[PDB]
Amino acid sequence: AADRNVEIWKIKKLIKSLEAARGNGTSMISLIIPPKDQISRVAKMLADEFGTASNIKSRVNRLSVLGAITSVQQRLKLYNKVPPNGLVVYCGTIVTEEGKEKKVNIDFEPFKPINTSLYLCDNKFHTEALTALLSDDSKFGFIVIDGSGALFGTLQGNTREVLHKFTVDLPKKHGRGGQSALRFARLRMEKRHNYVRKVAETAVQLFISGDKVNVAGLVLAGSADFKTELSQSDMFDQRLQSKVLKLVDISYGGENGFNQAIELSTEVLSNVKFIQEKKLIGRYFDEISQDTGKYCFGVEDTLKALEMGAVEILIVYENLDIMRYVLHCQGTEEEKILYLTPEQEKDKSHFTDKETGQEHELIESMPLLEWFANNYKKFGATLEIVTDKSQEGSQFVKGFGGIGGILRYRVDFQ
Amino acid sequence: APKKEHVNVVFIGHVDAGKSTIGGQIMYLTGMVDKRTLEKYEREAKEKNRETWYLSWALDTNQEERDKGKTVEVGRAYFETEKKHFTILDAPGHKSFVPNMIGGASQADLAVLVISARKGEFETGFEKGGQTREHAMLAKTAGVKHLIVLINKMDDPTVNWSIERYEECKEKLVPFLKKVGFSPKKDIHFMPCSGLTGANIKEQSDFCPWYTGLPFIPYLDNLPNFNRSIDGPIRLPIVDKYKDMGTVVLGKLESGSICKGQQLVMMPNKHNVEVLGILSDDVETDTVAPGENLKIRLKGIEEEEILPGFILCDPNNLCHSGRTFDAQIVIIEHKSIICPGYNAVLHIHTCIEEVEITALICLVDKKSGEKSKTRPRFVKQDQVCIARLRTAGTICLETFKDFPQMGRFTLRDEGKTIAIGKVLKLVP
RNA sequence: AUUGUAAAAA
RNA sequence: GCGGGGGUUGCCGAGCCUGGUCAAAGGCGGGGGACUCAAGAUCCCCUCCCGUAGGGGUUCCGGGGUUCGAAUCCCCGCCCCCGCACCA
Repeated sequence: AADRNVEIWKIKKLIKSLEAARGNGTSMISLIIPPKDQISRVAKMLADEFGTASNIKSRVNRLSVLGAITSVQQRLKLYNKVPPNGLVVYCGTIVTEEGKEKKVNIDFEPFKPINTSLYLCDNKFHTEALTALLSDDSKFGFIVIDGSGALFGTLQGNTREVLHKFTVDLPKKHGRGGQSALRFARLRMEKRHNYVRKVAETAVQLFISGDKVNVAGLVLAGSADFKTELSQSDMFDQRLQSKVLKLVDISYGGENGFNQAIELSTEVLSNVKFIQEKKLIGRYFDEISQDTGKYCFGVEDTLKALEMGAVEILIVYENLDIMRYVLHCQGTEEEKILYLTPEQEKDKSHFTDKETGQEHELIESMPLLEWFANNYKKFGATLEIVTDKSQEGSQFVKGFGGIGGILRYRVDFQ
Repeated sequence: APKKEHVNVVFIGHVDAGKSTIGGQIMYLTGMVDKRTLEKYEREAKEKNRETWYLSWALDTNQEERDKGKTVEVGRAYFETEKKHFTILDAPGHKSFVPNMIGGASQADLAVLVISARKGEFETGFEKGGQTREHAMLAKTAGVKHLIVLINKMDDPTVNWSIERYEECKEKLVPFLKKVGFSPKKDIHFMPCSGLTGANIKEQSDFCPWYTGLPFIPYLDNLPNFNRSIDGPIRLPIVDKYKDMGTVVLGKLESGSICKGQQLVMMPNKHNVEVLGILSDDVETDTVAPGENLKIRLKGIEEEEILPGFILCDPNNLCHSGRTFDAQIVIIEHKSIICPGYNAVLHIHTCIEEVEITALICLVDKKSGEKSKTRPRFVKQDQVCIARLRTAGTICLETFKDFPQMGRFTLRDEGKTIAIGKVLKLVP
C-alpha cells in the first residue's frame, strides 16, 4: 500500500507538470498506443504523419513537429511488441521558467493499463486520460428539503457541489385566535402537493443519466413531515426509491442543512473514503481536546516525535511546498537536516529564514510528503494523505499547518 | 389622546408544555374570541377525534400541529389587557423548525418561559434533547432581560400544585438559565398555572392556597419591565414575509419611526420600496413609533423573492454591513478543538447564514476583559477568544457596542450551541 | 501509369 | 457423453503418403535500401533464438514409446471442430 502512496504522489506531479508543459503551434504531440497493438502499424502511420507535416505551414512549426515525430519514430522500434498496458508517449518542445526552451520527449508504460486511444497535436499536452489510472470511489447525491425551499447537490470526496435549488412561498397568516381553515387548506394543499412533485421531477432530471443513477445513491436530508411524504411517494417510486442510502432529520435546510446532513450521515455513505479521512481529522482533533498527549502538530514537534517513537497515523496535506533538505555545514565536515519553504530557499546563501540568517550548503532535497511516503512503515503504521475541502480538512491546513500525527505514546511539546 | 402600549409577548416552552393551550385561554378570558368560536373549536376537534386540544386549536393551526397538539410554523394572535395591546407568539413545539422559533424569539422584548410540571414532561425538558436550551439561547440572543417562568400542567393527576415540583422548577432554571445564556439570578418571576383549566391565568385557585400572588392576565398588564422604544435613524430586520391583503412584511422597529406613504431602502440589497399601509402590531396606524412589531404592506419592484433576515433601513442613513468581521467567541460545548478554518451556521436576530473563522486573534479572560499578549494555535471548551470571521454571502450588522440585538450571535452546528458571539469590528 | 493538414499582399 | 478428423515457424499454407538430400518451398506481412521534392509502382537484400569469423542452441500441439537417427513411425494427455444420442 505504501508503494501506491508514492504512485499517486507521482501521478499528481506528472498530471500537473504536463499542462505546465506548454509550447506553441502544433508542436505538442500526445500519442497513446493501446494494449497489445501493432508497432509497425503505428510507426508507419507516423511516417504518413511526418509526410503531411513536411508541408504544414509556418517554418519553425514544421521543423519542430518533424523533430518530434522523429523522436517517437526512432524509439518505437526499440519496443518488441505493444505491452499489455499500451505505450503513452508525449513528444514536443516546451518553454519553461525564465522564458527558456526545452525539447520534451517522454515515452512510458502506465502502471495500470490505459483504456483509451489518442493521436493529437496541440500547443500543450493532454492529461485527462491519466486520471483513469487512479479512478473512482463515488459520488453521492443529496436532496435537502426545508419549508422554505429545496436543493439538489452532490458530495464527491470532501467537495459539496450545488447543482440546482428553488424556493417556495407559503402564507403564514391564518387568523388571530379564530383560525380560518379555508385560509389553511386552499393555497397550501397545492404548494406542498406541487412541491413533492417538483422535488421528484428535479431528482429525476439531475440524478439520472443514460437510464441509470449517475451518483451511487441518494442521501435524503430534511425537516419534519416533508420527507416521510417524499420518501414513500409514488412520485419518487422506481429507480430513486431503490437507491435511498440513508435519511437524515435536520434542523435547517439549504447549504446550511447540506452541511448538517453530512455531519449526521458520515458513516453510512461508506466507503467515500475521503469523508472517512475528515472523520479521522475529527479523531486527531479530539485527541488534542484532551490531556492524554498522543498528539503532535506543526513540523518541529511532529518531526522529533516521529524520530523518537512511532505514529499509528501520520497525517499530511496534499499540497505542501515544505521539503526535507540536507545542508552540509559552512565550516565543512558536519551537516544539518532542516525543513524549508520557497521563501527561505531563495536565500541560497543561508537557505533559512531571514530572522535566523544561518549559513548552509545544500546537497539534496526530497519533498516532505515524498520523504514520509518512503519511510511511514519504519516510523509507524499508517499514512494519510488529506484534502482541505471539508470543515475538518480546512482546519487542519489553516491552524495546524496540514501536518500532525496520532502517536502511539504520551508526548510533550512546545 | 391615550395610547395602550404595542408590544408582543412570546411563549417559549418544553415541546409538550401546552404553549397553545394557555394561548387559547388568554384571548377567551379577555374576550377577543367569541363564545361561538369556542363552541366551533370544541366541535371541529371532537369530530375528528381530538378532544383535549379544544383550547390548543386556537393557536395550533396547521394539520400536523392540530393533530399532535403543538405548533411547527410560528403563530400570531392578538389580545388586549387594560394598559396594553399584545400580539402573542406561539413558538414551535417541534425542534426541526428553528427558523419559525427565531422569528418568534426576535419579536419579544418579553419572553414567557412555560415549563410543564407533569412527571416525564418536566425532567425531559432540562436535558440536551429538550427545547428549554434552544429557547433560552434564543431569548438571550433576542434581548430578553426579564424572564417570566410559568409552571403549567399543575392541577393534573401527578401534580397537586406540588410546591416540591415548583421549587424543583425554580432551582433547576436559575443555573440552567445562568449557564446557557449568561442570565443573572434576578429579573426572574415565578407563577404556577394550569392551561387546560385556565387556573391562575385570570382568577385565583383554591386547590392552590399557597400562591397568593397575581394571576397571569393581571400581572402581564402591570409588569413595568418594557424597554422596546429606541430613538434613532430607522431600522427594521425582516422577520416574516407573506401575501394576504397585498404583500406584507413583519419585523421589529429596532431604531426610530416610519410614516405611511414613504420610501424605505433595504440592505445590503439597496432596494427602493414604499409603504402602502401600516398595521402596527395588529391595528391600523398611519404613524408608528420605535419598538413596535410592525406588519407593513409594501410596494417594491420585487415582493415574492424578498428575503427574511436582512434589514430595511433609512433612505437616508443606510446601515452597516459585513461580510468580514472580528468577534469575541466563548466555547461552551463544541466541545472539541476549534482552530482556524472552523465553520458553523450563524444566528443573529432572524438571520441564519453560514460562517467560517479566517485567522484566530488572541485569548481573552471572562474576568476583567483582559486579552493575552501572545497569539495561540487554538481554542477549547470553557475558554474565550477573539476571532476573525467571513460569512458565505453578505449580512447587515451593527456592532454589539452599537446595538446588541444586531450584534449578539450564536454559533450553531448540530442541535447544539458551540459559543455565544459578540461582534466587535465590522470590516471592510 | 500513385501521393502530399493549419500564419503573404498600399 | 460415444465416436471421428485435426492441431506447421509472425500469419497463411506446402511438405510429412518418401525416417538420414528439413531450420522447413511459396504467399502475405514486417524491416533496410534505391527509386533520383514527397509518397510509392517496380526491383533487390534481410526476416526462428543465441553467438566476432555460415559455430552453438531449439523447432511442425504437450509428453512419452520404437529407432543409430522422427516435424515425418506407434500410444496416451490437453485443446479444437464435426456427426449421432441418452443425459447434461
